[PDB]
Amino acid sequence: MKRIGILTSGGDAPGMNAAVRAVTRVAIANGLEVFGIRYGFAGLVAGDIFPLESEDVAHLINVSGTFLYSARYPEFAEEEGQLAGIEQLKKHGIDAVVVIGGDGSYHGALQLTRHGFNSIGLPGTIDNDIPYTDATIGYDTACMTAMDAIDKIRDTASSHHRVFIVNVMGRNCGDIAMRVGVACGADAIVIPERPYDVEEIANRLKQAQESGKDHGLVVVAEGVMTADQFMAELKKYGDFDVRANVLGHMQRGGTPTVSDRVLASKLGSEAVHLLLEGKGGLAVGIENGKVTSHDILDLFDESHRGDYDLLKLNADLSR
Amino acid sequence: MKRIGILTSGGDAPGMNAAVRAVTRVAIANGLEVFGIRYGFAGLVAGDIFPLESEDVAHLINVSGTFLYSARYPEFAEEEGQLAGIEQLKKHGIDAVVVIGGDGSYHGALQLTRHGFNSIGLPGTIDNDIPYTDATIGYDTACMTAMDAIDKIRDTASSHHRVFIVNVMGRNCGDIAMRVGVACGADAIVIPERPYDVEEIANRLKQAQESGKDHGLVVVAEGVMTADQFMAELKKYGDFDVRANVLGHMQRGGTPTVSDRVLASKLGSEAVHLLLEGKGGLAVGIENGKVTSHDILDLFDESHRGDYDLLKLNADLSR
Amino acid sequence: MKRIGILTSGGDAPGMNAAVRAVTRVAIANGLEVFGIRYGFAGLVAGDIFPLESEDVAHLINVSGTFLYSARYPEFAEEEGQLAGIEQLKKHGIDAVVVIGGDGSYHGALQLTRHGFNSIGLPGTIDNDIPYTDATIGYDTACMTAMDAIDKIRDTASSHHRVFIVNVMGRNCGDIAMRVGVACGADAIVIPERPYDVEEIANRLKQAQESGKDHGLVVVAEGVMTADQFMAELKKYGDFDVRANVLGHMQRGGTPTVSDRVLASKLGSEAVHLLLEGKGGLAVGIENGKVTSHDILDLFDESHRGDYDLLKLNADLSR
Amino acid sequence: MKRIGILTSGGDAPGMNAAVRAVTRVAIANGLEVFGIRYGFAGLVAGDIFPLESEDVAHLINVSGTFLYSARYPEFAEEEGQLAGIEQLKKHGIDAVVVIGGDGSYHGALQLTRHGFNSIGLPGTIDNDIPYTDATIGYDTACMTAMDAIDKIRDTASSHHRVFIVNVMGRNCGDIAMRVGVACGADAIVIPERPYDVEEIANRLKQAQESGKDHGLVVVAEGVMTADQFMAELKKYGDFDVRANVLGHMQRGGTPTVSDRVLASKLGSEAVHLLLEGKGGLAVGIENGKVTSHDILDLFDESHRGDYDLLKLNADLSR
Repeated sequence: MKRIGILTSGGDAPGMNAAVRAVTRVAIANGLEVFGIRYGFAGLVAGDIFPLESEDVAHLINVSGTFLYSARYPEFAEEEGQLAGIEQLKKHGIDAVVVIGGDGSYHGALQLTRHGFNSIGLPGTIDNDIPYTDATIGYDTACMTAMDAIDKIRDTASSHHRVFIVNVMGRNCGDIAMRVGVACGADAIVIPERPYDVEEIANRLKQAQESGKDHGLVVVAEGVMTADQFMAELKKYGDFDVRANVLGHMQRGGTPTVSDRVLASKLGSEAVHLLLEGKGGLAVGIENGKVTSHDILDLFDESHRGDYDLLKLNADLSR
Repeated sequence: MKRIGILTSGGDAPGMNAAVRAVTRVAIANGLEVFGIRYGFAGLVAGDIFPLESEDVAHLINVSGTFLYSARYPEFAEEEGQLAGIEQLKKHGIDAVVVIGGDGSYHGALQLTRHGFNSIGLPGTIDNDIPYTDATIGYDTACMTAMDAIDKIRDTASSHHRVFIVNVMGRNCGDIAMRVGVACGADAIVIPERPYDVEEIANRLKQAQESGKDHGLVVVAEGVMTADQFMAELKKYGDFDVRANVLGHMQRGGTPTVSDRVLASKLGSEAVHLLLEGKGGLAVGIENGKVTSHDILDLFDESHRGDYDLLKLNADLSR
Repeated sequence: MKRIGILTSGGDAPGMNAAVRAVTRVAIANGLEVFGIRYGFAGLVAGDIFPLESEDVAHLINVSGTFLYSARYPEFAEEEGQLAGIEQLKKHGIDAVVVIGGDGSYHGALQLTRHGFNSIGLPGTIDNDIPYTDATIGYDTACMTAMDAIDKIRDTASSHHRVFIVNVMGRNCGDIAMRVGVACGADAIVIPERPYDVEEIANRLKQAQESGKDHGLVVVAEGVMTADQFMAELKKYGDFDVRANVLGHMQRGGTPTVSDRVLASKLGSEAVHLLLEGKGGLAVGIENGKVTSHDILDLFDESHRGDYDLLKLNADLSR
Repeated sequence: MKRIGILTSGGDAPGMNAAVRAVTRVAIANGLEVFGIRYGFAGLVAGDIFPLESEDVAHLINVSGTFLYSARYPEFAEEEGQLAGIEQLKKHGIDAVVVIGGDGSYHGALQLTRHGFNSIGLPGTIDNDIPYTDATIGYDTACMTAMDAIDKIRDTASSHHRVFIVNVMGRNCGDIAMRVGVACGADAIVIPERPYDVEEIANRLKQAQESGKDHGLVVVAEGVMTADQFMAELKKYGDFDVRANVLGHMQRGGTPTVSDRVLASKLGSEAVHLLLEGKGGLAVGIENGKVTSHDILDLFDESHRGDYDLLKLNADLSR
């Protein structure tokens, strides 16, 4: 193995750039040549591939987004795109690929591996929705973005004795909602993985109101329903002074946190090392607070488990 | 004059607390006793009035919201509420009132003044929509809140070559939209005070796309239409890769900026000084970069003028 | 057990308030009465003890510092202070105490336990210098504070092709320095736990300069030497364009991060639960990414192990 | 006039990039060709001059520092460097120059103008120390950087009933200190332009202590003395629980605020317009809240006047 490729795929996340940096620099420290692949698997098929020198990854560690760009490509799942991407890989002498993205992009890493181009999946997504990892790159930053936004909501809610219903991101995963909900002392948190009871939430808010609390907050994972939809259901059970906000795509951006930058650096390094020892078809992540890797095949049979105990904890904390 | 009251009215804004602090401390430095009035004119009528000692305004300068609370009161405009509030004022020996709020609350300051309780209006609102002032307390902070959020939107937009349509607050005023739009290099800014042309905006975005720009941004004042509504109109004129976000009530909260804290302190001090020299029925603000005051009556005949030249400037800057 | 006390001891840290909140609310949810103890063990001896109602811990989760205050007390280690504190405990009917602080305060938790007042140590310190825990409350926030500050240093360094030597906090622990160093792409990191070589660092900086890098950064744990002292040594080995900054006590403050707020909430809850099951003399923390507890006695025989592999990682990343 | 040059000179400041952007885009909108000049007057003499296309100023508005770099050049004041820079200007067909920097760099703009290359000075410095302007680009951001840092200091000070002495930047100007001091409720502010009295400050702190205040803060402009030096003098007049911090070069960096980005955009545009109407030897800035320009010669006879009334205001606010 002499040359490696890097691509970012799926929805961008803060810290992707730190991962590209880490892969590039650890690879160059081990005698490898590095190539950037733009627009994910889309540019792979198009042949948007270029040499990445060590100097080319300067001033990136603190930068959000992906400087390589990301773009969706359905035909890469099919043999048409596979072969076209592979021909492009061969054209540039690339032997192996690091794929930075969500578990969706891991499919492409596996297909590449099966065609003789060993590949590693690296978790870059805000959602933390990948099996066998407790963290994905971008997740901590999204949580901070949402927390800071909801802190501001709590300021205005408190001045006015208002209840807010707030959508956070997550896709079909409730991890952002639970973590941000606890961090922002939400009265209730509503997620796809665990049952919720609108009437019970209404009762919580009523009791809090009676106890003199000057604000209310329900954090609703976007995967359940919109804030507007939840607010409408809530209003059936009581007369509340309530507003609904949807935080939106700000959760995908911003300079990556200390945790995201370090996580991206650890995982990028691990990916290169796995490749150096002749491994492929692996996804790297965090288990039991340490860096681990698994066959991508094994992830496709499993589901992400979030920290659902946070709901029980917040049940005590919300008064 | 021996005793003064303070109330916050209308939608809260970052820096209201710094204003209460400034009024309280400058009044106490001049031998006056100070009383807090909770829930704006609502608590005035209810008699929610208490002594504010100098120690009671510690640890407030950096705190968002209003610790006195704000709450709407229609009946205070009428003679029913006026007399009830006045009786409450007399009950606590209060001679004068500082009213911190939007130009809507200035009505109450004037009515109070007409009844022998000299009052000063102090501009506390994020919207910057008050005649004869170039700044209101909360405006700079809202602009920062919106800028930081839209910076994050620009990060994710750029990774994906996406156009974003983004609503910012302002009520019926375009000041936030223009200032934030320029600060975030929006392709176009859409405000209530000046005509806009969806087809022309579409042409801007098309040209930018052709020139290789990797993101688009239209900042739409909430006073024009929703981001969803603008996006729908835009899609008529071209096929864009576009999303729509509404920033929401986060713009009302957050720790006040250096400018908001200093502005609140200057204006609070000015209010007390005006009262000391036996003035009433005045609103304080900023003109030609300095602190000024005007008869509240004069504001009711005028309209806020924003810096519309920013649209012409941004016309050159957006490529 | 019917009544519990809470105190914060040692240097304050962001998230202490979230811990008091979590202890108070989880205790009240389990039928316990809660009492605040001000000024750590100092106020314990003075008898500065008061009832903490559930409403009294509202609007605290996002607040830095400790609202109970912290203050040093040498005589509490001695039997004089112990007995005096115990008499005060008995005076208020308190059966058990949660001690939020550094491993130094754990001594007091143990002494209390030995006198029939079961106590739990909870790690509140920015330094992450406690045995058997991978995280202390305040650590993530300090890391963010330092990262954000050093990002700004990197901006100005880059405009001017300057090298910066920067002290971060940590006491005698290098954890902040390593984590922040990696997050800010330092050319070198200098810590008390592992050898460093000024000449080698000078060589790194020289090579980087030759390669066209427009900034330099050495992160020096305060536990090694001052930035001024390091800069002086560095200047012996080369002629550098260099400045030295000491970040200072800002690292101790600021609103706690999402991780610190959740960590404080988990650990506060765990402390209450341990007490409910009749345990005492335990310190709670994080091992293998999960909440654990250990006999305080066992910590006194051990040393904190930091993630020193970060130095090897950063060796590759720094070019 | 067909071609214009842009350079940044002196200490960098957040918003310089927004100014380069604004100059470049407004110039291109008016049919001019634009050239970047690197390393200030140093690269001008070296001939580090290149074409700046409109696309080349994308993704700069939010970026700190100067992407063109800044670097000191003594010989440009002399006729040796002047002629060499001029020959370089002629080599690239450049007719006029926008100089972004401190009033020190304005000397170079004037010399250029005298040699037939009309030039405009644009205020880029954090210090706000330029005659005939109430604001310089970078000033608001530095104030925010210092405010946010000192807020954190106030958190830790309050937990411990500590007094902090804190140096902020400013060079020989007290503007940052006064503005930040008021914004952070300093007990006292110490600046070069107005007398201070250490004994009186000590008395303030003593009285505050007696009144139950849980923190102290003295903001000392770096132009007076170091925080260490002030603390030493203070300790003569009383026994205080005191620490000293120097904020340092973080004040020079960070993403520019909404005000700095808009200010840079207005002033950059104004510079281009002045050049278009055949003007030269002018410095642009803010007076009476509006954009103005003056002969550079006139600035050399005047001194910056800061808002010293803030000291009298803070005298009332500090209790």
